[PDB]
Amino acid sequence: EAAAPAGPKEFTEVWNKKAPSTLIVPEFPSNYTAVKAVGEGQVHGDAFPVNFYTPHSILSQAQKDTVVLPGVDGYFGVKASHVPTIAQLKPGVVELHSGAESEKFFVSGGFAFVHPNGVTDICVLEAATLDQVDPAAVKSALAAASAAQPTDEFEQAANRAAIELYSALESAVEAKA
Amino acid sequence: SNQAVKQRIRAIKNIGKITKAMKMVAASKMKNAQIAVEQSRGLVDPFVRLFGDFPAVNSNKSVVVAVTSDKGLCGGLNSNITKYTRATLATTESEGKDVVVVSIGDKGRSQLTRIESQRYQLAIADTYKVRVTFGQASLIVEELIKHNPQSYQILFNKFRSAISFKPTVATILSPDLLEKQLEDVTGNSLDAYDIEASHERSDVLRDLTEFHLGVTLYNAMLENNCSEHASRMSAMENSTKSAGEMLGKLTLDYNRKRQATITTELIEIIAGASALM
Amino acid sequence: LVPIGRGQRELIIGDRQTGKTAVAIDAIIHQKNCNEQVPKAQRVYCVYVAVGQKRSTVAQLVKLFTQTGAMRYTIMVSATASDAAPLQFLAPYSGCAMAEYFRDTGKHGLIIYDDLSKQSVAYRQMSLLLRRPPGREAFPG
Amino acid sequence: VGLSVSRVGSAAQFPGMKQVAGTLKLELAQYREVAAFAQFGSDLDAATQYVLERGARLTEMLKQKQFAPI
Amino acid sequence: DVFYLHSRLLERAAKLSKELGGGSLTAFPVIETQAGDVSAYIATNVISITDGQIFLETELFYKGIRPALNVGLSVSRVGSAAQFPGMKQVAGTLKLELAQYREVAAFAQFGSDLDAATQYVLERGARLTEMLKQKQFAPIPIERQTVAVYAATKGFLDKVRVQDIVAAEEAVISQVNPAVFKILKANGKITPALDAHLKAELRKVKLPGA
Amino acid sequence: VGLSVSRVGSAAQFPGMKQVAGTLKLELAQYREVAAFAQFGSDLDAATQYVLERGARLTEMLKQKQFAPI
Amino acid sequence: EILVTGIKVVDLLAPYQRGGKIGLFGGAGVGKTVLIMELINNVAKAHGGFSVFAGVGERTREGNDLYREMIESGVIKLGAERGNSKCTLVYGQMNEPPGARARVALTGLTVAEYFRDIEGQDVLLFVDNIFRFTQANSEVSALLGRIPSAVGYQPTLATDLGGLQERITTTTKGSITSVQAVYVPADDLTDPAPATTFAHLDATTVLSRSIAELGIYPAVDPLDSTSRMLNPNVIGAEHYNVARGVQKVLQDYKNLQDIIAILGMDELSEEDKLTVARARKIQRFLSQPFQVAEVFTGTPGKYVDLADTISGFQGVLTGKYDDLPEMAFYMVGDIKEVKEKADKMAKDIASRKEADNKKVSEELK
Amino acid sequence: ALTGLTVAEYFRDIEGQDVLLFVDNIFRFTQANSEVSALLGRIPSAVGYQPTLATDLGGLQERITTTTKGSITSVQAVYVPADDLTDPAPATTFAHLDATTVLSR
Amino acid sequence: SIAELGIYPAVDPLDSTSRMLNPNVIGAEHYNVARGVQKVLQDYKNLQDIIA
Amino acid sequence: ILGMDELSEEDKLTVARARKIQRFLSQPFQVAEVFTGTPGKYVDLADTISGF
Ligand SMILES: Nc1ncnc2c1ncn2[C@@H]1O[C@H](COP(=O)(O)OP(=O)(O)OP(=O)(O)O)[C@@H](O)[C@H]1O
Ligand SMILES: Nc1ncnc2c1ncn2[C@@H]1O[C@H](COP(=O)(O)OP(=O)(O)O)[C@@H](O)[C@H]1O
Ligand SMILES: [Mg+2]
Ligand SMILES: [Mg+2]
Repeated sequence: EAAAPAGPKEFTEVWNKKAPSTLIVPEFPSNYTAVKAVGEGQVHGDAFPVNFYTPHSILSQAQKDTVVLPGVDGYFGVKASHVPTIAQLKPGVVELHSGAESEKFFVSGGFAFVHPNGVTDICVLEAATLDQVDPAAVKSALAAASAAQPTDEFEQAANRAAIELYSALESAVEAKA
Repeated sequence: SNQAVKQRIRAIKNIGKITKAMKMVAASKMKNAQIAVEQSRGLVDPFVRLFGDFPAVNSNKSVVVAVTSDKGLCGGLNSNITKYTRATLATTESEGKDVVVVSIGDKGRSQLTRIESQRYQLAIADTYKVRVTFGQASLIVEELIKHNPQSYQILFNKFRSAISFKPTVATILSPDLLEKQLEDVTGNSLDAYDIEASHERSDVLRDLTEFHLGVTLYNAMLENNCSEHASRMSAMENSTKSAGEMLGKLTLDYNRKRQATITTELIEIIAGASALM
Repeated sequence: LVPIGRGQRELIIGDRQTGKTAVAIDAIIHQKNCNEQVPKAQRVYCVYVAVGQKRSTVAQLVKLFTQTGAMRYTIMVSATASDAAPLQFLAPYSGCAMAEYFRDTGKHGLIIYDDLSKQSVAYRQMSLLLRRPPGREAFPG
Repeated sequence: VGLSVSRVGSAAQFPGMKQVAGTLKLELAQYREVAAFAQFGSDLDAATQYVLERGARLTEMLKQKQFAPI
Repeated sequence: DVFYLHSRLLERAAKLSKELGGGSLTAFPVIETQAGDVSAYIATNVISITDGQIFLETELFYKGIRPALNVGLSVSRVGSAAQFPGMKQVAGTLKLELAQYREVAAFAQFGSDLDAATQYVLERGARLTEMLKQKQFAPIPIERQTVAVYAATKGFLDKVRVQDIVAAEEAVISQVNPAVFKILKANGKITPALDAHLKAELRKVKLPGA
Repeated sequence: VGLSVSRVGSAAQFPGMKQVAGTLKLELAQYREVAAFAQFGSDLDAATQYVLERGARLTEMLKQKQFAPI
Repeated sequence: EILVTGIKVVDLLAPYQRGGKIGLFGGAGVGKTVLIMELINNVAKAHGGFSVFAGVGERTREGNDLYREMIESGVIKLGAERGNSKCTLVYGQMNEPPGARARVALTGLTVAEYFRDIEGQDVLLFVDNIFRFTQANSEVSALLGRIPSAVGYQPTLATDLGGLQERITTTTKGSITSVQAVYVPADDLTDPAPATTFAHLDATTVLSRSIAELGIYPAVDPLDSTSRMLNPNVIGAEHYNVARGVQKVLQDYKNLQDIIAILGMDELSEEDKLTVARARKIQRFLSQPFQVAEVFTGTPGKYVDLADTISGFQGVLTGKYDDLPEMAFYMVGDIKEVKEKADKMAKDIASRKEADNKKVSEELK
Repeated sequence: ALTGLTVAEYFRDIEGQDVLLFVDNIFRFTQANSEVSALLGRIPSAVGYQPTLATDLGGLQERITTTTKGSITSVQAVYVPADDLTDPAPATTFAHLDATTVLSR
Repeated sequence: SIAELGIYPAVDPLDSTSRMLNPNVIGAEHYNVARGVQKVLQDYKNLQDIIA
Repeated sequence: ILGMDELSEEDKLTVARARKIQRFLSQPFQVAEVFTGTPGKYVDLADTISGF
């Protein structure tokens, strides 16, 4: 049921009723975004625009043709016009493809959306590519993680996240072709 | 007499030197903390692309946070978003609902605990001392989802430019309370998305809305920090202009008093010498 | 904060209409209130010297001191603005000589030289018309 | 109060007032060196807030009417 | 006796009664100030002698506003009743609008903020300021001044840019037919028979640019 | 250094000093222009920090004890 | 005994005594002639005795204007009905030599003292520029062979001024209500001729140049005008507490005049921004239109009763009118006219879209 | 200064030339005339200058003019005491100045 | 202004001068600690502007 | 405080013109050529108005 049409342009009239005319109408974050989800386009062939984001850095806003994401049900490739999805990512390697060239970032988790206008958005919290991570401290960190296991629920959830991330990072450092 | 105006001149002169130094300090802080504001603008795009933007929702509980500043030479920022806070809050409280008002920065706890005092539960400060990080904003969002409202209003000044700061409200609908209801369009608009999570959609939406609150809260306080620096850069220019204008008038006043002083002392000496000679 | 002593000179200084005559008057009224309570030798005899004030103010002060009873212990020396310059010059010395009787006969006196900056002005006029050479703000040396 | 001086100080006032007015003379001085920072209102550690919140009481205590001595 | 020096001189400027011929003498004393100090001795002596003042500000004279009349300080309370009617019909509204123009004077957006509802008073006070600018050795008859302030006040010049109001004024004076000047000079007031013909002749003028 | 003049100037000084003190007076004038920034905590754009350290060491180089001329 | 004048700042902050000496201190263009003309307009019509206007060293045009206004208003009658005229003019204006300006105040005092002493009447005595007496004595004193006193005046300033001003006295056989304009020479209140005059008066009304430059008329300095009538035992405790509260708010605003200038109002405390708002309301509310200023200002004058002034300033002190804007208080009569101006200020911003005015097919009517 | 102006006036009136006249520090002309007036027992004017200040400057500056025979143009160095443009000596010098050439470091 | 702080004796620590303040007279420990006290007091007097 | 980066080209044509204008006010003098090498230039009034 859609009997309550909320939104930015519906906020303006109620703001002109209950807030005074001394102030201009406040902005909304949908006024700064030129690209939406249902507004069709952006594919125009075999490429499709990717948006690899961390909270501290925009890693890519180029147009790729193949995106490999580490979903919680396993890895999956995103071609040009994928089905619209909301994929929770586990620790793994995101692989971008421009053709012969590739970017392989190892992420720490986060999400990945594919939208009905063919755009995709990869929303992680820390994405370090594989030359920035050392292979010497990942085994030290897993040995310091998978051995001391507290039976408390919070510490064992942290330990499960630790062994998952460090196992994926150990399986990702030597699996470069 | 004539020494108090000279010491007041010496006061306003180094007040003008102070404010001219503070303008360039705030300008360098605006230049350094602009690239982080430009980087953090990316991650707020896919969540308003996915969840939309619905400010005027009818809710049962709403945590409204007004992201103010820490130090207060910003000159019309922390009161302007207090005005915008009450202007966007009177718009969206006509359902008989509860409203929690929060302030990030301790120049908002001085301006919000007298206009809406009994609905003020939380005051956050010191978030700009070292820097703004995502773990800090995630902890602040964790104390925001201590209580479970149906909406999260974020009041902050969007750093549009070094001249213009548009105050921006951003809303986060909590998942099963409002987000699964505010997306129904002959069925739903979220059912076009194929959920590829471990558990059900009611939990991946919970994780997505907490992460969206953390993302836009981090971006909100980063934008508000850059607007603080860019408004202090203009307020200290106004203070240099005012303390140059006051100094220019007080210099003329001192010159008039100096001229009158030599004239009256000379007239006293002539009046003494004309009684004897 | 500024505790007076019984033989101490205390200057009340300020701008116009800042309450200096009020402090001196309330001191005189309090000596009236204390003189009916102490045994005959801590009693304080006030002397008010009005230099350069107008005569309406002095008459209002006499009405105040009679309607409160303070005139039984108070002498008022009044060289007003209409008086000559040597009369206003000499009125603090007249009031001090009238108040020295109580000081020299074992009693305790209180003397208020209201507008001593008008006695200085009267002295300035008196000495300038005697053709003595002027000094700072044309005052005598 | 920062400019009104007397030479005698002690040994010329009421001995009851001498015990009480020292804590007045000190705390008005505490009030005056704080009140030159009354443009910001940071209220440092609830101590600079407290000393003005006592010094304002002391200055309001020291007021009195006219032609009515105590 | 330096006050007596100027009061002797300036009290001889009078308007004589009908049994003394009815003649008049009008004085224009000129006093130069130092750094705009009008609280000086001779300045305040002649201010307390003369009927009004014409304060010429040194800040407006270097901003191109010539004559640099300080409209907030300069008064004239004797010739206020001795004003040309018609100029009294429009100039009271002119002085009121220049009064409420100095409520946003130099803090339009210079200090903190701009309203954009009082953009009209700024972009009208600039027109009333540029209307009153006038080049040297060219005095205007009063019937050609009241028509220019009529065009500036009633709203016939708001779409003219601020850079060309000095050309718009001479275009208004050149293009409006000279019968309205003779009617306003002879009748001595903008009659209700005249303001209709004046608004007719003021809507068919070719204001340059815009 | 800002208020001390020499109208004869550089034409009557040591030529070994003339090539080296010419940089010194310009560095000291630049240090005087920026001398309000010296007591600030948030460090500036490192062009003013360079002159604020350089001039603050040059003003220490002009110190001299009494009755021991060089 | 109080004398109500209808002026808000005068009746509130420094009320005038019924038989007292009143000073209007001013700095050449601040309005002590407009104020004394308004006091003539308000007080001398309600008075039952005779008025004596002494013009000492002022403009001759002002004396002719006052003569024509007093002939027109009927307080001066010509010809056979001259005995029903209630005003004597004594004019020694600034075209006269300094011997005439030095003794014309004495002529005005003699005409007033005959009505006070012999006739037993209650007299009004308005003296425009009592400074000119002192200035004329200083002009003749340089040629009498005296050594000058401070800044250039005669050595006998205080005794000449005292011998003049002590003749103006409410005695037991008659009263003189003296309103004397005093001129400060270069806006210097520390000049010896006004500083000597300050000690002779029961109620000073110090007009200021800066208050006039704000557009506030009458430009009375509220924190420099004093009166002996501002005492709770003579005018009641309500009026006194209201006047002291208004002076407290104005003094707290004057303490903040430097922080607001060099930093702006955004750095003030929340309790101090309320002080600044209430003070900017009460300092527009002290201003008032005058019936004698309506010829060059256009607005009609306002006579304000005393209870309306106390009732208005109670409401602005307690906070009853924080809704209304600051310009609603400016140049209005009482607290009713503040609300009836904030209506007209908000009808008018809604009168941006009322109609498009056009009068067509009219040229052949 | 009157000596130098007379040497310029011969080139103005007799030669019929456009002669220049440079007065180095006209303030020192004012100061020397003030000292001459003070040594002659005259009562000083405002801030310490001579009572004859405007007329002692005008006796010099009015002879610097263009006539029908020639012109004297004068470039006078002006010192401003205590950087006060409202001091009586620069304020009286500025009533004769037709131009101003500011040289800055 | 020193006595307005309650400090007695109200000696100005900078404006007071003596001929004995000389390292060749009172010793290079006394002279250097007096110069250090005057240096830190002058530094605080320069900081008293930006503190307010 | 900002740099040449945030200057508009509408506010950079003014810089590029005012710099060469303040260069073009400079001029070599004939009386200085005995120690500066470059000869002096006498500029007419019409040449000054045309060249500016
Ligand atoms: N303690 C007080 N409480 C209330 N009002 C006071 C007090 N003291 C003085 N006043 C008021 O201050 C006004 C000035 O008082 P007072 O005459 O004592 O000052 P003054 O300096 O002697 O004046 P002047 O300089 O004119 O002689 C009086 O009208 C009085 O009512
Ligand atoms: N109450 C008032 N209303 C309007 N204007 C006033 C008022 N009082 C003074 N003015 C203005 O200030 C000037 C004061 O002139 P005047 O009354 O002669 O004062 P003074 O005698 O001190 O020069 C007048 O020109 C008038 O325009
Ligand atoms: Mg007194
Ligand atoms: Mg007058």
